[PDB]
Amino acid sequence: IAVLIDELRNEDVQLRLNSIKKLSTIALALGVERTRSELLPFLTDTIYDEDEVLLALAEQLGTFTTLVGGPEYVHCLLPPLESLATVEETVVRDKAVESLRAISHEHSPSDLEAHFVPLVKRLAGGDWFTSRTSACGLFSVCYPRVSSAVKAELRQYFRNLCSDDTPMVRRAAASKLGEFAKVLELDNVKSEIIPMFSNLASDEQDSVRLLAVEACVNIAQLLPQEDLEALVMPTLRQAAEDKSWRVRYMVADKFTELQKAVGPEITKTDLVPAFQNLMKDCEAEVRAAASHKVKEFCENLSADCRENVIMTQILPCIKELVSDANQHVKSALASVIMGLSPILGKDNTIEHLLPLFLAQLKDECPEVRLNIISNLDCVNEVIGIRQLSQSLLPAIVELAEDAKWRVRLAIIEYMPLLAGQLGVEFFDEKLNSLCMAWLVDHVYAIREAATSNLKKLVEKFGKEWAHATIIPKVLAMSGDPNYLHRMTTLFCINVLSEVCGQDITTKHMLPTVLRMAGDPVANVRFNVAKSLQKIGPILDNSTLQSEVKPILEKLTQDQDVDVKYFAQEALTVLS
Amino acid sequence: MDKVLNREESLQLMDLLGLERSAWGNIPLMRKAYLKKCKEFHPDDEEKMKKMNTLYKKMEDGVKYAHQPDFGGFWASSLNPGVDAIYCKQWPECVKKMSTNCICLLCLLRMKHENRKLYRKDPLVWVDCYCFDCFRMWFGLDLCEGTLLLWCDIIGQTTYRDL
Ligand SMILES: [Zn+2]
Ligand SMILES: [Zn+2]
Repeated sequence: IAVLIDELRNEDVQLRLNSIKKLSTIALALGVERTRSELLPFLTDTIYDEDEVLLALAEQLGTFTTLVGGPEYVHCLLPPLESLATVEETVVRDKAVESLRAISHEHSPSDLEAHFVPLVKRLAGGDWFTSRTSACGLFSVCYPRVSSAVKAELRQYFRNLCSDDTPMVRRAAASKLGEFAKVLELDNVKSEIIPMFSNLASDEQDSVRLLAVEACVNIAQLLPQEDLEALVMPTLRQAAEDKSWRVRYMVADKFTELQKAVGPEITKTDLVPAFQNLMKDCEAEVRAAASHKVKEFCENLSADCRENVIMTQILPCIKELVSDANQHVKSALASVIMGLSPILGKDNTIEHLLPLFLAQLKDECPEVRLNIISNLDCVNEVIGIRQLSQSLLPAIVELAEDAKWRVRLAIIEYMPLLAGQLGVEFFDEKLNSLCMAWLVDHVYAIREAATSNLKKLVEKFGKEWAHATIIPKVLAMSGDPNYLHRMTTLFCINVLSEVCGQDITTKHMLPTVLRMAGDPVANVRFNVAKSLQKIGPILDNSTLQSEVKPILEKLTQDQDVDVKYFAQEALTVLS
Repeated sequence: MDKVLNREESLQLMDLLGLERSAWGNIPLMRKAYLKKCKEFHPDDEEKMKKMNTLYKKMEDGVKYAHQPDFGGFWASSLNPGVDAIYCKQWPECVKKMSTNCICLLCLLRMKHENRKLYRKDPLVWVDCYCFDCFRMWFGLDLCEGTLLLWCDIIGQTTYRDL
């Protein structure tokens, strides 16, 4: 009610949207009678403003059927939509188109013939390529239910769009072909779609050609497994070795979608060789695109000649994409290669796959190893344990020393997950100096997470090991001539005492803390006081009275206020 | 440009120039590829020699309409940019979600477009407009530092049109 018809003319400000496109409430109060012969006409030729108002309007009108009267008057909605379906702005048209399809199911079959179809034809025939690219998306939805003769006319108007003066509309049409062929009858896919397909399949512009591939997937699935060779296959086979990488990039990328869509056997004959070439493409981002689909491509090879083709055909190629000159190609493989284990068995994974699995692991490229470290999912269950250690030493050592702070973060971050899969045995001498050269790390969040490392390792390794290996070296920091490192000793203690029991905190840890309370640098000293308070609730009734209390007391008499304060409060937090 | 010839002609004229069929819309290529076929005529098979003509003359005029300004000029202009003309002025910026306190041909033409599209209910296309967006639209081209070089290789050869 209130603010309404007056608010629809403002100054085209996004303050007049909050309530404008709330038209679901306006037309509910305007009544069905008025809404139709008043609101709709208004909304047809009064407002055409910004790409944000119109895009809200296009959306709205696709929800106006039960509000303009019902399915009987849906046709009244067409004009304000057929209008919007013409705005230069792509995102408005697409919504108009999206909303025209929704309401096109609300028409009776008769109303489609009377109204919808004429609309389509005025768009399709228009001078504005904008009008025309909107038409392409509307054939599929009014086709199945219109008359036998109307269908016939609709295929012309499409055929026409397929051969447009403007590349924008051929692209449009290409991209809508597979959708449209799906509601056609076979008689016409074979006769009328295929030629149209054939002609975008091979087109000056590769922007058009590039889009033939997904129609190729779409048309294949329609055609019986015995026509593909005559109709789909020469195009597909040509698209694969196409002049332009943009096109070949498509086939590689939609390859596994192309394999099932084409059938078990045709895969064996045409696809497997055509897939070897993509893996050997001169353009790199094609080789990668095919590397990403290698592992799927093998899981869908018929359940018998798997062992065969994977061994005889795929594997030789894989052996090269490992030795590839490009980081994106290798890193693609490193993140799939080892899913070949379930299908090759166990004898062959040791025979051929491990030479491969351990080649990537020797790679100097950081991103490569990470992925190979990250995938111990289906290779953890099949292959050995001590095997990994051969090149997992340099692997885990170089990664932790990578010039990129945020790679180092990763293995640090990984370390707690490498306990439930490598245990007390693997973690040894030449690896803990690693887990602690991180505490002296210049970057900050690495020191943060490398301390988080010891608390996560403790919570996974009881309180036994700590006293033996770690703590001896954590305290071997309280001696560093650089005060920032002495400090690390305390922060490093402050988190272990959490999960260490009363024992080890009082015995090997405490005598160190008190001993640092004499640091010539003030910063350390107040961190002593702060550190005693985190380790408060853990100690004994008489340990706190004997050795902890008499230290804070001498700390209070400090020529550096900071020390007395954090130490004043320590005394108050623990009596 | 879509309005210059139709598909049937479009391809024919491109064949009679021995020009990669993909290059319709590139006026300066087409021009010079025709000034190169004419060097193979006179006392020079010959039925093509006057066909390339009939086609090419029809396109020269269609293109002359494409270059007519809106409203007949009622309601920076010499010849070919040349010298140190400034086609872009920062790579991503002038092109992407622009930062616009400049007048580089890219930013000028872009202003020209969003100024004309105010009174044109019509959608604009290549050789009506000449802005990057219209170009990148016509050929099938991806927003990249290659595509800019291609565009401003045709602009460097077009005579100050729409300024
Ligand atoms: Zn600029
Ligand atoms: Zn433009």
